[PDB]
Amino acid sequence: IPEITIKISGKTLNQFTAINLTVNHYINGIPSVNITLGIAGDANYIFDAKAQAELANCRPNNELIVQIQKTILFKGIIVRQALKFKGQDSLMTLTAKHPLQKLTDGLHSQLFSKQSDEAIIKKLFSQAGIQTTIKQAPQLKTVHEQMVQFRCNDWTFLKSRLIATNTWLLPGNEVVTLITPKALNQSTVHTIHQSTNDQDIVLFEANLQWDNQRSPKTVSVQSWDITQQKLSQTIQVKNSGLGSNKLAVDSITTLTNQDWQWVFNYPLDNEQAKYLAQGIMDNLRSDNVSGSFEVEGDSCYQPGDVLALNGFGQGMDGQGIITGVSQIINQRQGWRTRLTLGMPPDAVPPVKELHVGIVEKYQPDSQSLGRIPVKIPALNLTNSVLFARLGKPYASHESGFCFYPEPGDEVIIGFFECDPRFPVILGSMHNPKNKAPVEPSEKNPMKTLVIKQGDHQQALVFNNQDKTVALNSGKNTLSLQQDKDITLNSANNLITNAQEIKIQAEKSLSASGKSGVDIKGAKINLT
Amino acid sequence: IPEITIKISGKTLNQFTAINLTVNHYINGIPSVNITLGIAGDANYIFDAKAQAELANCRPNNELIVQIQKTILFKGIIVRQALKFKGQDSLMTLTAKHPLQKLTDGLHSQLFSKQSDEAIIKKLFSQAGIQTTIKQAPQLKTVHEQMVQFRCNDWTFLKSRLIATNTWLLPGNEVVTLITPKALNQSTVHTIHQSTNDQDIVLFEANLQWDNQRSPKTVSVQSWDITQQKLSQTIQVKNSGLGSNKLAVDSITTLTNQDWQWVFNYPLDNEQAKYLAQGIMDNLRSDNVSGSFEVEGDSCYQPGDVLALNGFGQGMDGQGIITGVSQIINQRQGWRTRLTLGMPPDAVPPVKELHVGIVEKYQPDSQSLGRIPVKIPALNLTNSVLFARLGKPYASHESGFCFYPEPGDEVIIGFFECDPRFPVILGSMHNPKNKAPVEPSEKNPMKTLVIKQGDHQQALVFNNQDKTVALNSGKNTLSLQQDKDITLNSANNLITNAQEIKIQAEKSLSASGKSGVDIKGAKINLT
Amino acid sequence: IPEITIKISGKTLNQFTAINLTVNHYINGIPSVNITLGIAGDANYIFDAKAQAELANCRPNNELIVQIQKTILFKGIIVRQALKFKGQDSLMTLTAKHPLQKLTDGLHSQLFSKQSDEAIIKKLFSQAGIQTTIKQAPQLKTVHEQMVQFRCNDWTFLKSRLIATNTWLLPGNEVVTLITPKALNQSTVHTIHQSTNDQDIVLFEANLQWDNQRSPKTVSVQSWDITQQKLSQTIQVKNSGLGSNKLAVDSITTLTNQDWQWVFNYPLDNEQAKYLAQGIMDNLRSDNVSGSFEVEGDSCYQPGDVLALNGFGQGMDGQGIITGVSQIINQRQGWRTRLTLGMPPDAVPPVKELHVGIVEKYQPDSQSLGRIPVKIPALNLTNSVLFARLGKPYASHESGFCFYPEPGDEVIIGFFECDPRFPVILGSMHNPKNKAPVEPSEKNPMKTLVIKQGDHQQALVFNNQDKTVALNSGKNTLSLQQDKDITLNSANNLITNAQEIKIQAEKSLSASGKSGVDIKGAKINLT
Amino acid sequence: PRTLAQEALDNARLIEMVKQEVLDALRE
Amino acid sequence: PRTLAQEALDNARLIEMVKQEVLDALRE
Amino acid sequence: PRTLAQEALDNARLIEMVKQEVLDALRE
Repeated sequence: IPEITIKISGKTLNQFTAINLTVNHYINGIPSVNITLGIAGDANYIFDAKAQAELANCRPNNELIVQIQKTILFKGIIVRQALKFKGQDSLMTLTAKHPLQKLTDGLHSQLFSKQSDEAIIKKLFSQAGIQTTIKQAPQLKTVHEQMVQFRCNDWTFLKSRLIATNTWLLPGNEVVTLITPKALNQSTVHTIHQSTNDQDIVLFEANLQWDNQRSPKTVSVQSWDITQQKLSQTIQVKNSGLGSNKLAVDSITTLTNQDWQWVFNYPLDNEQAKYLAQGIMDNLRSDNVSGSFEVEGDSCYQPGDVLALNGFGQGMDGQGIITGVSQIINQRQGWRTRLTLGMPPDAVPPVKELHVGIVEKYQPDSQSLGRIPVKIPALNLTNSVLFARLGKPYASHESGFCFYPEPGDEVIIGFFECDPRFPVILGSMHNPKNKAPVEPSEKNPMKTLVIKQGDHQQALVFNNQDKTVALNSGKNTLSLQQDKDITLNSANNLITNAQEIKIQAEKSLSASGKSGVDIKGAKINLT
Repeated sequence: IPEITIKISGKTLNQFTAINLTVNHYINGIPSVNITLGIAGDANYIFDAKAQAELANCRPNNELIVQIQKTILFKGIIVRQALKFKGQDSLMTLTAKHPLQKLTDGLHSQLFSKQSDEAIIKKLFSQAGIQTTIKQAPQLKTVHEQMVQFRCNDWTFLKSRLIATNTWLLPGNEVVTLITPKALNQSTVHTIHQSTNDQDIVLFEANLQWDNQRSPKTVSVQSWDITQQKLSQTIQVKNSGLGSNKLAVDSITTLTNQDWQWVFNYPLDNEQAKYLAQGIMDNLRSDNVSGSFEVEGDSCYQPGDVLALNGFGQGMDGQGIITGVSQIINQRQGWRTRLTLGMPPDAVPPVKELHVGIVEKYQPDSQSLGRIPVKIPALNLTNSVLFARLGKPYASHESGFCFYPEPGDEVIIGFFECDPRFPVILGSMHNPKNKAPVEPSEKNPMKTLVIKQGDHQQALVFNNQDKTVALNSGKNTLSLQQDKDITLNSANNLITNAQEIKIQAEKSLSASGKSGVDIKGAKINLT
Repeated sequence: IPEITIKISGKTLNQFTAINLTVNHYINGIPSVNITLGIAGDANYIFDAKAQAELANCRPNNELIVQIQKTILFKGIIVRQALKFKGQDSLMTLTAKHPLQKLTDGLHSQLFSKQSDEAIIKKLFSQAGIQTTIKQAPQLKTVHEQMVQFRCNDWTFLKSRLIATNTWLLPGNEVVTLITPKALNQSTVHTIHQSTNDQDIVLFEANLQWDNQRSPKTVSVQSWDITQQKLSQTIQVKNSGLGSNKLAVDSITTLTNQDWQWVFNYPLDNEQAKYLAQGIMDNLRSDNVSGSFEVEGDSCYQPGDVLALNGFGQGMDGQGIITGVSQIINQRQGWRTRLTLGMPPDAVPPVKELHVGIVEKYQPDSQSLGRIPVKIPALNLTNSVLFARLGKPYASHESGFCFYPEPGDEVIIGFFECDPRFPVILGSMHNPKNKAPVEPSEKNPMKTLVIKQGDHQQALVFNNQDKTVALNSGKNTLSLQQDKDITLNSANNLITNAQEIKIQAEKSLSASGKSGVDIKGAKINLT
Repeated sequence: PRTLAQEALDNARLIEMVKQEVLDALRE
Repeated sequence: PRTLAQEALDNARLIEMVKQEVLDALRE
Repeated sequence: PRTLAQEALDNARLIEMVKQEVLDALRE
């Protein structure tokens, strides 16, 4: 066992000695370290001044580094400090985590417009101050018209995007790497031989497991095509491509030949659906082959490496991706390293509610779907807007109730598939700032459809009180009253044009004019 | 302990010997078996060719049969195979499950129309290839107008229907039985006597438990009656009827006399509500009395049998339904059997989203509720349709905004109580295939209500730009303009009929006619 | 260890002797006791008549009291009775809980109108029969216009209101106390000294823990202001104020300086938002400092007291609130008491569905927001009503589709943020009691908007069959037909008033009158 | 640690400490 | 309780009881 | 297995096993 150094906030401890140590690294996880400390040889009392001063310096948020020679086993910040007292015996335990832990803090909502997944992910890491690289993941270059994070922390949002874009996260101590899962088969290989010489890898305890309780034969992804009004082309995924030989996850025979089908209610292009389908398949098939191998401690092992079993027979030979590396340090067993195969199963965090919205100023729709720009107070606080479809009481080809809301109107916002990226307007409501032309009343006599912008007023009015239905544009009006006359009042001229006119009265016709009645024509035949 | 034979894929193992064995059978569960294997007496090396060939033959999806003489303890398929290596020691563990495991594979959506619960359940088992029988369950003959399974496997759907129809599942090794829980009190009885002779059942260790933390006194189910516009008749359930004497679940005194009330927002007839209420009550009261009894191993015990305790006193005498049977084989204890009383608590898998739909061709509504047949791409892919009630901006007795959507329109689909069997239409939308008559614009000048098929158009138009409201049917039109005239243009004749006509003008009346003005009447009095 | 007396249903047991005992009291919890019983010295057989008689008297719902001298350690009701048999050995275990357990029974929905939180909480306790007091909690005097409990028991509803109003529950054996968490710093103090005399508190085993994985730096609460159509003033909370010195929860450094933001879609006044924000912060920061201290058994310890550590050094000195007290009695260790610091993290139980409703008789809106009173069958069964906002196809300032529903109509009810207190109407539907004027048909020829209310009928009709659009109020009608004439029929007089009238015909003008044509005027110029 | 009464003591102590750690990990 | 076969027996027995108690508390 | 240092080691081995089996059972 080589020299172990532990530097807390830049300095090594003087009163406490590290008793036990364990470091964990995993794919799609936040690496952690557990250190057990104590005072050795009765050098100092636990409640003395020096011991307590050291105690206050090990509090959470302090930086912790575990290093062997130059190699850095772990770098992070302390999140948990615990003490145990039992009689005269005392013990201190420290828990520290990777700087990726900072992505779990916070709860907010924000919107990303016309940004790619690479741009969004790089922004999230920069807030936490984490360097990142992308390897063999061209799928992150696609641009999203609107991407919404709703009432969740950055870690949950990132994990959703990794599964949707079929990407895995390798948490390096200095650089975090995003890579396609299938590209990891070409990484460096550590081989274990059954018939071995004296300088190979020593294997102490091993575990292997083949399972098929969560292995789908195929995954089908289908989406609703708004432009074509049809379901898009179905996309099928039949393999994962992880591992090889008897350790390949694809060598497991499934329970049934059934298909797992997703039929989304929102548009989704073919390229994104293929990546989503592959991500779903890899999520379920990751743990078909799993196990743990315990070998002599060494710092060259990293998650994402390939572990190969050679010479163990036809039932065990193969290769697999190391999804996790654990280092263990204690007096009884020295330095030991544990390698893990497989991964337990895990698109956008969902809304569940109905939201209010304000119709924004007119903007042209990029996709020409006729959507309306709205601002949702909950989903964002910036100046960017969302495009939402409009629901109408009646709508068909070249017909319908087309009354587009004005800017500043208050609307009810619903979402398709509870996805914040696909809002829909279900109706508009009146508020003390947009007064309703008619207030609710005991008798509810008047129903109408008004348009009044300033002094202009065009309306169609149904009145139960006097049994009338009327059309009026300002002062000009046309009224029809039950059990009464049809009244046609105009504040200006009255022009009627037709090929033929047949005015007939059962009692009398009484024309009039205060300054003349001019009856033109070519044959005025009275009778 | 009698002879134990284990046949994997039809043949018995030659290199591995069964060290330990445990078989579990439970009501409403998938029976499983755990077998521990190993190489005995250093007969062969674990990594030899023969050992590895046997290892590859024990991979998942292989058939496994455990048999005593002729009796088949278990028949199923291997789901998990595990190895453990520690130094020179090695061990294999196999986990196999009942053919009912095949129901848990898959994820799809489908609709059942005019099929009974017996028909649907028999179909699900047939796909997995499982024989089934029904005993004393007449409630499964009722026919459902539309039954929807949404994004779930067959096992989850079956479990929801089993609770809803108040039925239990007995997982036999060859035949799966569905039976009403109360009918199990008449099954075969195995009696345990405190004062016993030397040929009775030997009891090694026993368990008993009486609890009331989840025991409701009554369960009330009420539903919304669409035809009567009232809540239906409330249905109360006060007993379960399971067990007898001191082991009866009904002998447990409840905490409070309160009632547990369900008020569904969708119609539900009285017969189905009674079975649902009873199923809810039996679900909560199943675990009021629970325990485990360990007896000498015997294969005549089956789940669903009645276990009776006699002579144990006034605090334990009673009967109960054996909800689970476990067989344990090991060298230290031989063959032992464990019986279980009670069951831990568990209607339709729920939707949560908003869906899009296409209005289908007209079909007459069976219930005469005026519902509209729509096709939902997500809920099904077949040619069958769903009936959804229609929402309108205004609707009352013999009045309302009645604009029924045309076939092929795109509508927003919501669900009552998140139940896929009760969709509702919240509005229609315009798509690039059903063009909107008016596109959104910067000024939004025109609002209209158009009906246009082919060359024929009827509309009511509000125009802000020129302050006009107009009615037009083709070329004939009637326009009212603010600060201007009331214009009445016709492309054909103009007919006005009334008892009396009073045309009055404040400036002048100028009639005209290009081929004559015929003024009929009986008294033409000019002045 | 002093004398322990155990009275079950008022009397002490004669056959069973208490082997073990453990009593737990916690803040915001239901206190419980676990007692292990057995027959001592082979005094009686377990299956004898006397032993079984006591067995039947220990059944659940029986009252159990644990008392030391006069002090009552515990008073409650037995909820679980368990028996253990293994050969000749037998053992009984009893679990009893505080009378607050009765709040967990039941499942119903009810509405509270114009009642304060104190009134609602006091009502819930009275049903279970529990005395209650309120200390330093003025925030419970605020009155809620409508408070809804939806399909949950009283315990779940109470816990939601405690967090929303920032209140903690102290479960006394006789009186339940509700108090603001910050007010507990002034309670009685039990001090532990490192340098101690021989009459102080003896500390056997201790635990301490500082964590920052769930510690927000700030909490922001913002709400939608309906009257102002803006987000309300943001409210920030930066401290909890619990504890002092090194045991203060505020002394923990957070991971990041980010803010946790809630933006509700429903109105919420400034006072209620401040209490809700404080309750959220205290919920997350309660477990920043946690631990357990084991001391000599004493009954003066109560949850809510302050525990102070003095003289232990600069890393441990401070004060904290005792969130839980556990009493342990056994032969090996005598009487011991364990004190707990900190609390694991836990507004309104949410709706998830779409609900039907009936529009009620007109009532004036108190807030003058124009809401409509509706009755929701699921949410309540009483005569009280709920006020819901109305959604319209078009709505703006002084304009919109204003057709308020009549009393008795059936409407679709949605909820803002899934909160039962904020319903909204999404549309009205037709039922076999309010017949639709037009039934769906194969051709769908007619669309209309009728306001028929008996014999009175006013409508605007679009007819595709004869290609007409018409306005009619009773018998008076005005019809426009494509490729045909404009017909204007009246059952009474016909009055047209205008400044100028210009009747022009391209073929002929044929006026008529059955009893005279009176052409008045001042200059009748024919030509 | 052989008869029923003591086995309840030892296992309950193990249950309490196991439950606390598992609950913390699940909520983490 | 030293080789793999016996260890699986004792560990499984402890697992079954732990799982039952943890499940009961989680549902409480 | 008597003082604090060793008790933490033995228990942590048991916790790791218990969590793995319970998590598998819960996800099943």
